[PDB]
Amino acid sequence: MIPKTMKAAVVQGYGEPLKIQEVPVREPGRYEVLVKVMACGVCHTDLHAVDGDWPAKPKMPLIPGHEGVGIVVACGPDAMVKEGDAVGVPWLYSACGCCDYCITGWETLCEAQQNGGYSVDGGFAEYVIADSRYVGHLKSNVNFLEIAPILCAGVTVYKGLKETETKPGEWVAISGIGGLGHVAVQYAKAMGMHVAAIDVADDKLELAKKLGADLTVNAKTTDPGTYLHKEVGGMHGALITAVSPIAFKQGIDVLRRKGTIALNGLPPGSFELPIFETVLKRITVRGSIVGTRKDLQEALDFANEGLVKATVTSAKLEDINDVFDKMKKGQIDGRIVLDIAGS
Amino acid sequence: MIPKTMKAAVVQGYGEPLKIQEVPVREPGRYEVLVKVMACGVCHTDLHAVDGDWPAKPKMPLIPGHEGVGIVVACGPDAMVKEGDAVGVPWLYSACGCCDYCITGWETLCEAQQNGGYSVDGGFAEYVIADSRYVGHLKSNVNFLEIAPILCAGVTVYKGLKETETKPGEWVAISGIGGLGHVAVQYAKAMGMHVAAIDVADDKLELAKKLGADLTVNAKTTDPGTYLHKEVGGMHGALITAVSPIAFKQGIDVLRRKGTIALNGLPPGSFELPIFETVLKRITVRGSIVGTRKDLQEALDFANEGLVKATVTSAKLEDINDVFDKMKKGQIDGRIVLDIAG
Amino acid sequence: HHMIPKTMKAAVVQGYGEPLKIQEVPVREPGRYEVLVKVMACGVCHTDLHAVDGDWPAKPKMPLIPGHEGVGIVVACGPDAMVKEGDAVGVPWLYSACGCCDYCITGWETLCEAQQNGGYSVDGGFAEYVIADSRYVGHLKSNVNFLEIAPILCAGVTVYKGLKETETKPGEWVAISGIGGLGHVAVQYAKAMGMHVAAIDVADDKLELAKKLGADLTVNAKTTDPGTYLHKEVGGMHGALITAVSPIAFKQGIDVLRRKGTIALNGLPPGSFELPIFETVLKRITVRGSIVGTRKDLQEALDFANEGLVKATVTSAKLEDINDVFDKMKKGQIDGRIVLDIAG
Amino acid sequence: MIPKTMKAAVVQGYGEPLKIQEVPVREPGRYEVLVKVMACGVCHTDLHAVDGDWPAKPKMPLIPGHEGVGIVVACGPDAMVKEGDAVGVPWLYSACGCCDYCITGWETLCEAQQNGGYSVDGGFAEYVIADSRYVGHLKSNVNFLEIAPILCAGVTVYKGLKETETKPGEWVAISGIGGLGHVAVQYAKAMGMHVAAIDVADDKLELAKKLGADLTVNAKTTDPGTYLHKEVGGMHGALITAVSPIAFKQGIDVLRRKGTIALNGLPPGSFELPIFETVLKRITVRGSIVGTRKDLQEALDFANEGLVKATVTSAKLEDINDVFDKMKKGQIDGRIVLDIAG
Ligand SMILES: NC(=O)c1ccc[n+]([C@@H]2O[C@H](COP(=O)([O-])OP(=O)(O)OC[C@H]3O[C@@H](n4cnc5c(N)ncnc54)[C@H](O)[C@@H]3O)[C@@H](O)[C@H]2O)c1
Ligand SMILES: NC(=O)c1ccc[n+]([C@@H]2O[C@H](COP(=O)([O-])OP(=O)(O)OC[C@H]3O[C@@H](n4cnc5c(N)ncnc54)[C@H](O)[C@@H]3O)[C@@H](O)[C@H]2O)c1
Ligand SMILES: NC(=O)c1ccc[n+]([C@@H]2O[C@H](COP(=O)([O-])OP(=O)(O)OC[C@H]3O[C@@H](n4cnc5c(N)ncnc54)[C@H](O)[C@@H]3O)[C@@H](O)[C@H]2O)c1
Ligand SMILES: NC(=O)c1ccc[n+]([C@@H]2O[C@H](COP(=O)([O-])OP(=O)(O)OC[C@H]3O[C@@H](n4cnc5c(N)ncnc54)[C@H](O)[C@@H]3O)[C@@H](O)[C@H]2O)c1
Ligand SMILES: [Cl-]
Ligand SMILES: [Cl-]
Ligand SMILES: [Cl-]
Ligand SMILES: [Cl-]
Ligand SMILES: [Zn+2]
Ligand SMILES: [Zn+2]
Ligand SMILES: [Zn+2]
Ligand SMILES: [Zn+2]
Ligand SMILES: [Zn+2]
Ligand SMILES: [Zn+2]
Ligand SMILES: [Zn+2]
Ligand SMILES: [Zn+2]
Repeated sequence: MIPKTMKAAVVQGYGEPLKIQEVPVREPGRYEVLVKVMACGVCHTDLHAVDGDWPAKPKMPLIPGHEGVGIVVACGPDAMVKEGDAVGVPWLYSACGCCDYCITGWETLCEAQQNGGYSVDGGFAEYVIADSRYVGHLKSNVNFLEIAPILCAGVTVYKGLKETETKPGEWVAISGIGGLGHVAVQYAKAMGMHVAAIDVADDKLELAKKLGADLTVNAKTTDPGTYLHKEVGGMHGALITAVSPIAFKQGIDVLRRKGTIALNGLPPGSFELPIFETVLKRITVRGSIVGTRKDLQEALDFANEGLVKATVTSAKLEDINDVFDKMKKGQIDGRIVLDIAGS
Repeated sequence: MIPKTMKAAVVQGYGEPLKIQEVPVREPGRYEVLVKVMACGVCHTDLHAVDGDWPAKPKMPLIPGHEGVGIVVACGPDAMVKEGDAVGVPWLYSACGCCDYCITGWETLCEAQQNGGYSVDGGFAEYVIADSRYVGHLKSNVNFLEIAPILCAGVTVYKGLKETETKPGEWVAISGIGGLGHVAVQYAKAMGMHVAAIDVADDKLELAKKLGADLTVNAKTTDPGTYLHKEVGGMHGALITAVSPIAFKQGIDVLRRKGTIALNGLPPGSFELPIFETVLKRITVRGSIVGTRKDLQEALDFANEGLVKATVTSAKLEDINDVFDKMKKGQIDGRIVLDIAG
Repeated sequence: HHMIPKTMKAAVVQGYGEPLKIQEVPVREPGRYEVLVKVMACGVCHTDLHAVDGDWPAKPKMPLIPGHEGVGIVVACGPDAMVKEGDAVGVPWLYSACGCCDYCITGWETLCEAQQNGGYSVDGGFAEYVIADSRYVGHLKSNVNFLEIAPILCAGVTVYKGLKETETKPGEWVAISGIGGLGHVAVQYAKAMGMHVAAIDVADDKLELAKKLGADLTVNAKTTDPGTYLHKEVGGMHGALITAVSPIAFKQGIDVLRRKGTIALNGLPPGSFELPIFETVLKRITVRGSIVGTRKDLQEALDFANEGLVKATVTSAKLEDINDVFDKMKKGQIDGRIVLDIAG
Repeated sequence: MIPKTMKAAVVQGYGEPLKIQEVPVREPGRYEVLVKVMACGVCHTDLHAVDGDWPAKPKMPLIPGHEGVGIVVACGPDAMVKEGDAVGVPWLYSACGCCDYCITGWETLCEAQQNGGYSVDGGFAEYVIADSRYVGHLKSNVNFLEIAPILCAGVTVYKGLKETETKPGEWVAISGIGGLGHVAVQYAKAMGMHVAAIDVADDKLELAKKLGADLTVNAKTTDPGTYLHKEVGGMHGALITAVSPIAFKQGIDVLRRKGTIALNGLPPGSFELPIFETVLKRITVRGSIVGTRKDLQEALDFANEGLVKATVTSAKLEDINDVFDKMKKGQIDGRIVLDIAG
């Protein structure tokens, strides 16, 4: 039984507080399913979307959220998942399937893609319309609150770690132990890497140590590049999940020669890439954008096997503005997940 | 018959004019050979050295030159080339052979390497001591003046094009059609790529068209990214050989999604890497530093087969200051090569 | 619009090894995602002969209209078709794929276990009309030469992907073994990819074709041992592509490689060949099967042809002559490719 | 301090029993060191050598052994390790350092290589001459008996696993849980792989399970391809360490589409490669031969961190003939290591 209207956190304009509104519940069309949202992780991208930080703007008005997980309650024609299935609705909400990028295994680069909680309404709501062809597939007995961050934080850093090409037994630095970074530490350990964690607050490094990091460095107390070269001779790879350009520049510093640094974090603007050093050391800098459907299933398998556990605190849908305030202040221990079915 | 003394172009202090001096000729030690220099290409790296543009500084005083080619006239013990061999003395003058990087095929990254015309004296002289294990091997009937740029300009851009991973049938942009860039156009065509050439003067683009470029862009008159995306939907790869940071940023602009841009040019400082675009488009930015001994042989084979031919103008060793002046003001058509033999 | 007849002529095999017969076959209306293509030409692939003879362990449907180098014009569209009436298209081996499995999502739709194969599991281009999945057809330029372009739809895309699968770089040596339908365009793709090319076959006329199409070395394996000759001449191959229909060519393909060489396999004779273990291990030999190409491989392969870098050697035949065509194919008497001129 | 003569296990003719002989101890020449052997692992390659199974024959007479580990007791000129260093002397005893293969990271393919205990005398002796540039470097407090198999069994399967390109979270099959296979199980788990183990005797699969295998298959009782496809849909990769051609054929059977099977085992003869299946499934078959000096250091690091521990039983040098007879009958639990210092 599906209600006619639902509660959803809606933003009207950039930088405005979100407001809980009553929205009509839509019927799914072709390929679509209607998902009853059990939980939805809060990604920093939702904050970038609310604030309009990016040159590519979201739609307005907007229901954010692309870590939404729940149960399929209605299917349109040609749906690829059935009622009762547990699914997640991620950033890569849909792709065309017939372009250069989709056909070659790079559907994350499809120029016709739609983005959940950005170009179409997302999981900050009691129900969400999803394209059944691109949802994450969850086990029926999944813990919705704990699995939610895998739909973006998890798949993103997992794909990012593959993009660094760091091998088992090599060193990777994770810079920014937030929502993305704290699961990045765990994926990297499950991939056989030694892990150095970089942040700017000691409690973030305490989280990394709990989750398996072999080294921790507070960039405000210690220059990361000098410290990691001194300790172990520099990193084979690095993954930048931080929201500050200076972390990107320091990420270059921590690499040994032929290192590869993958970029997830999306602050506005640029960082200075030192040319001489990048050339003489054969540094590779590579942007990495969420993950394909195959990346997503692989990332979920790591969580299903207990190798990756997101650190989660539940919040109510109505408190989303307080969640964004804590996020702006760096006060979140891992991820906040909205418990939408719980209250 | 080897002289005790020789003429050499020597720099004494940064930014100072070079002077032709009489310097001693050394006898080669273990693994070393003494090479009689027939020609030596003038690389912009030589200018960065004499000006001290880089944070890692050269020795001072310094004989520059790492595009030197000539004939072996004396061998130290355990030399790996013989008297009469035609050889080249490149930037990767020597490497340790036993580190992580040398063992895995990346001897260009050896942290114990020595660099010709930078950390050791180079080819701006009548004779040069070389490590016989790292010289380029030339055919006995080589044209020394024409082959000289392959020893750095050639091997560098050839390896750089490999580092872009651009495939046959894909588009590469070459930025800066100078010493490196004008042979990069030719390697790229020989590797099956379509080639877009970018520079800031029309005569550089005329050279590129002459050498096979399919598109040309004067970045001063036309935004490279806008034009190449409009014309062909953007580049699969780019190779930056230019000496200005903005060329690196415009190099990012011209790429399509999943493009890879390889960096050769070595201007001082940094360029602004746009984070959002690099992430959402899966852009790969990769530094590329000369080439291994295997890269160098491959680069020479392309030249020997007539697929790549450097555009060369000779100058006398005493004219090196005039050469650098033309280089600073961008008036060299391809490469200058010092005709040290005659 | 186009006046589509209720029946058409098609070359049909009723049982394995039997001669094909021109039959009056009903013309089908396209369903969802489907289009009806009026066939202008269809290349004859040796796979069509393996299909008619039932050579393979995975059997075709029977009865069967062969042909997966069919090219023509769309004359009818089903619902949700992805090409429109009047478009020039080709109907390849990879007739359709699921689009949502592990292989489809990761760039390997040629490995889709739910794929259908043109002229094998579904009726193909040996007919005046063919039903196609509009999502997987090759896209041709409106002014294409249908007879000349047809082999790119399988011979061309296959060897192009195969050459990529060898990982042979510009300036390196590749050997092409079997200068037939696939091999004679493989020579040209390899040259356009900057490779030096050695051609191997067992009849001098095939090596004459390879030389005329750009091969740098030729060897008749009956005249000269290929491995010894190519190691003597240039020190062995960095890569090899086996397009031959005889297992001994696969064994000799191993011989021609230098250390760290990669040999990609296209040819599909029944049975196996002997892989020498000691040699393969000590030399780090890589043997890699290669199966047609993705939609992206196909567009790339067609781009080489459109630019004049690859030109199939083609002789026209009538649909009614298909049995003589197969006879010539069995005796090794085809100079490159035979293409059925169906429109004329 | 160093004797003029030593005991060594020597084979005089193919298939003959080895005899313990008194042989002179040699002085190390240039680049060479003399190693006092603490232990030496027994590799099936040693048995292939003694029996002359391979078309490339060893030197005769021969001291086998290329898992020898010990202490440097004397250095020739230009030695790269010092007296007192703990080292191992592997299959890749020396390489040229200047060919196509050495320069590109593939020194295991060097056509000028010498092979320890095959083309030069090896570790089945109280002392062994080694090339100081190619020895494995061991920690001073190493357990010599337990580390010895890493010098060939360990580095070989570690490199072989890299050659399969199996990723963390994917399935690899290890075929043959012997000297190589039982450490292959451990490297694969440390590389994040799920592991299926295949052999022809239940005790070999018990060893695999104790060392971390997730699935085991007795190929004599159960078809591996049928079982592994039914259980998990086939393997992303396979590593063949077995000594019988049928294991190679069955290794093909267990792969899913786009699987890669790497070959370590070196039985004489060939195996039947099914052409249709290899093509339609895009199967990659890849030979893999020991590992480079970098591979070797990486493999030792896994052992030093406790992620890989060889299953070892000590034997005396005089027992080598019964060790080979146990090897022929498949009765070795992992590796036998000659305890030479004891
Ligand atoms: N590329 C992708 O596919 C993708 C996907 C999801 C999120 N993101 C982006 O990743 C970024 C992080 O997202 P999140 O949800 O993890 O955010 P978050 O707010 O949970 O955590 C950010 C972390 O960065 C740390 N940090 C700040 N300055 C730092 C510095 N100088 N050095 C090191 N660490 C520093 C903070 O202490 C904090 O731990 C955002 O920009 C988001 O938009 C990208
Ligand atoms: N990485 C390596 O291995 C390596 C090897 C050799 C040289 N280099 C470096 O490469 C650079 C080029 O060397 P060269 O000898 O070819 O120099 P060069 O002086 O011959 O040519 C430089 C070229 O850049 C062009 N250029 C300048 N501003 C430009 C802009 N905004 N956009 C595009 N093109 C622009 C100039 O017109 C000129 O054609 C130097 O920094 C040199 O040190 C690096
Ligand atoms: N893997 C794929 O994707 C794919 C695609 C298309 C075709 N094929 C297969 O490729 C094979 C060839 O097809 P085709 O259409 O080119 O056939 P074809 O009959 O036109 O040519 C076969 C060629 O092999 C030569 N040959 C025969 N014995 C030889 C030997 N011992 N050594 C070297 N060459 C020898 C013949 O002389 C002839 O030139 C067939 O088995 C076909 O089914 C595979
Ligand atoms: N390629 C290399 O670099 C390299 C290095 C070292 C050794 N090797 C070779 O690897 C092989 C094995 O060496 P080892 O020391 O481990 O030998 P081993 O005798 O210790 O082990 C061989 C194992 O194979 C098993 N086996 C036999 N028949 C089998 C079958 N049908 N299926 C599966 N398993 C089967 C046996 O039960 C035994 O467990 C030898 O041929 C040796 O020469 C190669
Ligand atoms: Cl799940
Ligand atoms: Cl030359
Ligand atoms: Cl076309
Ligand atoms: Cl050790
Ligand atoms: Zn997100
Ligand atoms: Zn798309
Ligand atoms: Zn080195
Ligand atoms: Zn230079
Ligand atoms: Zn599929
Ligand atoms: Zn075909
Ligand atoms: Zn061994
Ligand atoms: Zn060598």
